[PDB]
Amino acid sequence: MKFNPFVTSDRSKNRKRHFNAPSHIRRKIMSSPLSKELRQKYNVRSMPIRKDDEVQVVRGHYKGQQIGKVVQVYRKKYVIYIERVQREKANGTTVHVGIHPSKVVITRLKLDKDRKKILERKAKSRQVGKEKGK
Amino acid sequence: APSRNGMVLKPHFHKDWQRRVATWFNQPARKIRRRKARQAKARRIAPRPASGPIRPIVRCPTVRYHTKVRAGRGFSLEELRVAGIHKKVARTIGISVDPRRRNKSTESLQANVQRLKEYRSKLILFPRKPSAPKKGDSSAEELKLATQLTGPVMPVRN
Amino acid sequence: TWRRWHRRVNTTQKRYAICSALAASALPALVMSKGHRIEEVPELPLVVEDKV
Amino acid sequence: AKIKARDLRGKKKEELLKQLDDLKVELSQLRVAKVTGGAASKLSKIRVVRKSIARVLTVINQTQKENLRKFYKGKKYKPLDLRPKKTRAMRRRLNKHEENLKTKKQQRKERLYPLRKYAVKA
Amino acid sequence: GRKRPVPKGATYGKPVHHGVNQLKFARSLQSVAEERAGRHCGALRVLNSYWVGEDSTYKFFEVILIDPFHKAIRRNPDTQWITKPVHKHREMRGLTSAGRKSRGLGKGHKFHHTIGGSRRAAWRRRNTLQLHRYR
Amino acid sequence: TKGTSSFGKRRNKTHTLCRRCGSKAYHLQKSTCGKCGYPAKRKRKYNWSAKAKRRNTTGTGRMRHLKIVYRRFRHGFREGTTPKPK
Amino acid sequence: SSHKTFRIKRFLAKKQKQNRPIPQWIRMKTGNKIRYNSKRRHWRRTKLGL
RNA sequence: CGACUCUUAGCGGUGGAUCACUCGGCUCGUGCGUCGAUGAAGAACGCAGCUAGCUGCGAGAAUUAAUGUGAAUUGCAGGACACAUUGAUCAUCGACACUUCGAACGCACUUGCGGCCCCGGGUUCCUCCCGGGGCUACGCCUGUCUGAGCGUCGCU
RNA sequence: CGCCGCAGGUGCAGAUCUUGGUGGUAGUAGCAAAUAUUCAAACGAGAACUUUGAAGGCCGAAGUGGAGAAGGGUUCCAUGU
RNA sequence: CAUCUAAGGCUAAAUACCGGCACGAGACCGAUAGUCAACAAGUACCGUAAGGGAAAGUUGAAAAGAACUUUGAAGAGAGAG
RNA sequence: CGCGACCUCAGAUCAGACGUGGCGACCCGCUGAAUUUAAGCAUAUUAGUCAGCGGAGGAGAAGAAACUAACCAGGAUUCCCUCAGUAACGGCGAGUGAACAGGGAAGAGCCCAGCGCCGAAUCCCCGCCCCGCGGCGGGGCGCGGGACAUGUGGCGUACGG
Ligand SMILES: [Mg+2]
Ligand SMILES: [Mg+2]
Ligand SMILES: [Mg+2]
Ligand SMILES: [Mg+2]
Ligand SMILES: [Mg+2]
Ligand SMILES: [Mg+2]
Ligand SMILES: [Mg+2]
Ligand SMILES: [Mg+2]
Ligand SMILES: [Mg+2]
Ligand SMILES: [Mg+2]
Ligand SMILES: [Mg+2]
Ligand SMILES: [Mg+2]
Ligand SMILES: [Mg+2]
Ligand SMILES: [Mg+2]
Ligand SMILES: [Mg+2]
Ligand SMILES: [Mg+2]
Ligand SMILES: [Mg+2]
Ligand SMILES: [Mg+2]
Ligand SMILES: [Mg+2]
Ligand SMILES: [Mg+2]
Ligand SMILES: [Mg+2]
Ligand SMILES: [Mg+2]
Ligand SMILES: [Mg+2]
Ligand SMILES: [Mg+2]
Ligand SMILES: [Mg+2]
Ligand SMILES: [Mg+2]
Ligand SMILES: [Mg+2]
Ligand SMILES: [Mg+2]
Ligand SMILES: [Mg+2]
Ligand SMILES: [Mg+2]
Ligand SMILES: [Mg+2]
Ligand SMILES: [Mg+2]
Ligand SMILES: [Zn+2]
Repeated sequence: MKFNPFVTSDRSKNRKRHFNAPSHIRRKIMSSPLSKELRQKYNVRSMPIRKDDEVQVVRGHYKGQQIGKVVQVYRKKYVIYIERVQREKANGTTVHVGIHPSKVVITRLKLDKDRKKILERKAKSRQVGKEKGK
Repeated sequence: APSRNGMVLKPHFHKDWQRRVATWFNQPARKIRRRKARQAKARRIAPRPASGPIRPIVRCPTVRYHTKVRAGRGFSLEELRVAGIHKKVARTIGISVDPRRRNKSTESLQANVQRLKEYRSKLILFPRKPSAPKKGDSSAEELKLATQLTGPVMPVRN
Repeated sequence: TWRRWHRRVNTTQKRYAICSALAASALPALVMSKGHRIEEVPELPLVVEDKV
Repeated sequence: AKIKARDLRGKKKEELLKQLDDLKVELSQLRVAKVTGGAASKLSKIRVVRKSIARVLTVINQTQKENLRKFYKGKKYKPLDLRPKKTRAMRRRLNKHEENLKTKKQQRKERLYPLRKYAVKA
Repeated sequence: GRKRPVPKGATYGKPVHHGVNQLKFARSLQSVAEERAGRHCGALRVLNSYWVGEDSTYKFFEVILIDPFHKAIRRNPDTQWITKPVHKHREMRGLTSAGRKSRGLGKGHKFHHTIGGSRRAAWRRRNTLQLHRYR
Repeated sequence: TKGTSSFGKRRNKTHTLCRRCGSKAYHLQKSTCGKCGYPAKRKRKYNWSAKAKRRNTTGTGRMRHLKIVYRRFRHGFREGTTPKPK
Repeated sequence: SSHKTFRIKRFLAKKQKQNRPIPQWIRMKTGNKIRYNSKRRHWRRTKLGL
């Protein structure tokens, strides 16, 4: 279990940190697993969700194999919006349904200089971890 | 109001004692902090005895305790003179000195200077500059024989 | 806060309770009555080699 | 078309004040449009121009201050705003030199009777 | 001596506390002189004082003050101690010689009221109920 | 008449705002605040009112300077230094 | 009264400015919890401090 | 026959108990243990595109810079943002800035009025007006300058 | 939640008990100090009460008039609900 | 006879800590409880002032917060969703 | 009948510094009740406590014996256990009430004045030059000022020198 005396296991404290988390660590909290193909291509398991990458919902009313492109990362509400994941409200317009990023898998990653660097860092740390434990 | 037999009790609780109550819930924390400070201090004085300087052999004052012998504050100046140790060099080599204690008998005086001779024979004196040894000690005698002593230095026994 | 939360037990009694608890841990009826599923255990004072 | 402080720092006092004058004129026109209706594009440009003014002024003040520090470097008396602002108590302390100087008597004690390193056998 | 400052000498209470005259201050007049010198010169530190003369209505003392921030004091050890923040306003805490005499400090059988560092230090230790964890 | 009739006669203010502590306790005719005692150098403060002490104690306001002091203490009050530039 | 000091008039200005209803778009904010301006003041009902 | 009243139950009201929940307390413990004339604590007034309070901030005013991070903020709008002729947001915070009262400091205040030294303008340097900048509190130490005394002296 | 132990801020009808809610009273007492209103029209879903006009009255210049000081602090003034 | 050497001065450690900064924990309380304050709380409000001082948590997984039709001037309804 | 030396005083928006006010849980110096108990009540008790005033620091205060003891003697201060609800105080009523020795936590010692010796050996400020800015120091120079013989510094303090 947990042995660090400077890390809390208090339920009330942990919930306060989660709901009052600043934006830059809300980005870490709102991570998504990668697909099995990407988990093999890169040596990483999970990755913080991004604006323009393509996911598919794995839990809820919108389960399926349809690949939808993320269009909004609403960090304040801890949800993300995806392309065709939407419902028609009363007046006839369509609105997106908030989906927690932990319930999707990133099939394609919106790659830039920062993303490639993070993927290399996560993979390199994993390689060192399995090297130590080998 | 008294009720049948009993003691005449005089509790000293007439003076608002509740505003001065010492709890001891920090006693286990205080013992840990003391033990940590002891270990850190012993690490600070690396080969020197952890407990501290050598204390003299001292008889307890009153008629209740004069059959018993314990450790005193420091060796008197008369003890250091006949043992042949400077009263300012004694502190640097780990001997505690009490300048306000005087010897009244030669039995206690001689017992303490024999104690000083035992300590002086057991002392391993590192040279001040480890590269250049002047008069401290042989390299063999301090190569590994210099270990940090634990407990009181030559504990006083009855 | 000064409710006397702590109790002191005699050392001889604390050692007594250890001996009773160890002696009871060698009787299969007492361990089974704790519900410990010692049914295929080869021997109730179960001793393993020092490699563990 | 924004203003970045990084590219401001090479500029001189003359053009920095010219840029400040241009920004202030633009802000005054934006405040006019704010009270005369205008558009949301001009209303939202108010914050952009306001931060640009602060950016220019910060560059001007930082340049002047660091020039003053370079000017007063090595002089006995500096202006009070150029002196360290540690803490009132920390500024009343004895400095490092006089916290560490000793009497000739204490120097003689340490010369004659220095603390030794020793170990005692059991 | 100290006349009790009550209107018309009325000390509303039990007869034992009816005293107005013949009352005495717990600190000497030399300490009061040191306190008045220190308060006026708040930027200086009282060192000591001594008696220089008296008549029926006045006592005259001379108080030695030190400028803690003068360089002749700062650069000299054996007198740097007065410049430490813990030593400001000694005369208002009874740390000078005159002030200390009124606290009952001393060694041995005559001064058991101040074992602990002060009268209040002794009183707290003797009047605190040590409730251990195991009783 | 001590009741309703006499209440009509009150139109002259005893107290006004205080330029220190901002309370309406500044007695005009005595030129002294009844809450802080403004013309005195020291703030009026009494241990028989702990509730009043915690109404105006340190931390009940803004602490424009103290909140920066606590933040600067975590690095030892360094000055004249900058992070290593990129 | 008509005669007043600058400090009094500035004090009355702030009370006037903050005695206004809350915006309607505040109700649409996330985790709002605010229904209406609870610190509203009417001149006849509640008198100012001064 | 009805009304009315009483009892019981179904349904519906009024009310907000109970239960479940808990970004709050209370208690204990640990490590630090840091304010201020270089202007504190505290107070007032201000600052957002739409903003009243809370929160943040000070005319650079819900923030500037730097560094770390690395695509958001979001209630609506607008608008950047090649994310490598460099960057949204957030965090850190060492640079810069920090209105007026306040120990509060030119004098004074439920108002208001000076003085001195420089600078710019109307003057077209001389001192009137306007504006800007810096000073102008008390106590006290060291030194400096200017002094006082039928205080003690020397030369005269 | 049951059983074996442990520990309590552990059981309410009362205290002119504390806090909150709810009845009968009860559609009851009442909406009775300073003479007084009426007609027509307009707007309006709706008029004893608003607006206009016509009457009849009152304040009767020590006023129910016109202005101020103190105090209030936007109550001032338009538009709308 | 014993014992010290007053009327000058400095000095760390062990010790204290219901204020402060940052943490951890609990056989504690669970919205009339626990801080007065779980919430725009030392706030609203009261008093000339010193000072006194509250009440107030819960839609739902997601606002998907009821489009549209119909009676009414609207509040409010009936359908529908 | 002016000019100087000193003494004692004064002024300055003089050059450079320092104090003020806040917090105040803990700490130091004062001041200081009454409710209460005594089944009344005045001494006593509450209590050297609440309230009041002043002053600090991360701790404060204390502190290296004008000590304890009476022993085969111990040896600065502070804290814990115990001594001890004891010796003692007290309308000897109600009540109050330490210390030494012992065991531990920690442990650390010292500096002046005076008496003396040393050609004031001493210190501050101001300039000029160099080495560095981090808590402003070093080194060199000035027939540069001042302080100081009404006593600065070195040796040296009861453990003797
Ligand atoms: Mg000397
Ligand atoms: Mg009495
Ligand atoms: Mg009356
Ligand atoms: Mg009056
Ligand atoms: Mg009214
Ligand atoms: Mg019901
Ligand atoms: Mg920035
Ligand atoms: Mg006036
Ligand atoms: Mg003369
Ligand atoms: Mg109960
Ligand atoms: Mg009941
Ligand atoms: Mg009726
Ligand atoms: Mg009627
Ligand atoms: Mg008439
Ligand atoms: Mg009129
Ligand atoms: Mg009107
Ligand atoms: Mg409930
Ligand atoms: Mg509550
Ligand atoms: Mg209605
Ligand atoms: Mg000056
Ligand atoms: Mg003070
Ligand atoms: Mg009685
Ligand atoms: Mg009685
Ligand atoms: Mg009585
Ligand atoms: Mg008190
Ligand atoms: Mg001290
Ligand atoms: Mg001392
Ligand atoms: Mg001595
Ligand atoms: Mg006993
Ligand atoms: Mg007593
Ligand atoms: Mg020990
Ligand atoms: Mg000398
Ligand atoms: Zn005030």
